[PDB]
Amino acid sequence: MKKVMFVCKRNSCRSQMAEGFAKTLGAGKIAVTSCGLESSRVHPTAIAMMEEVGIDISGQTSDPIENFNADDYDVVISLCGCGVNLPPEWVTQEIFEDWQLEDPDGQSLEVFRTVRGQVKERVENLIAKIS
Repeated sequence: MKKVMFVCKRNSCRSQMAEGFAKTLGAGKIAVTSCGLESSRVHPTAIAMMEEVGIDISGQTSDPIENFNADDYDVVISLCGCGVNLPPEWVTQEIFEDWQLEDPDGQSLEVFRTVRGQVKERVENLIAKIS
């Protein structure tokens, strides 16, 4: 068992789906948390798009990187869409990755599904390495 932590720009989307897939598919293999370098609120279409696959993220909302502990998360992931490099301990992990996906907020549910499938596949490929 190792820990994974997701960063997004305002923690509204991507990162929250990454916790959604990892908490389901990595259940008992890993432990997971979602955050961002800024905070807003969870995007309500994100929950609807995880409910298409029977996964619940409604108990999550946005939380800031500044309250969290990068030193304990064995892995840290960035999902910001460029403009972000995490200069502190947020890149001194056992593994760090950056998943530069599309931005579904104000797009269409096919664009949310297009992002969701990529967030899922990066998580399934990661948890099998760090279990």
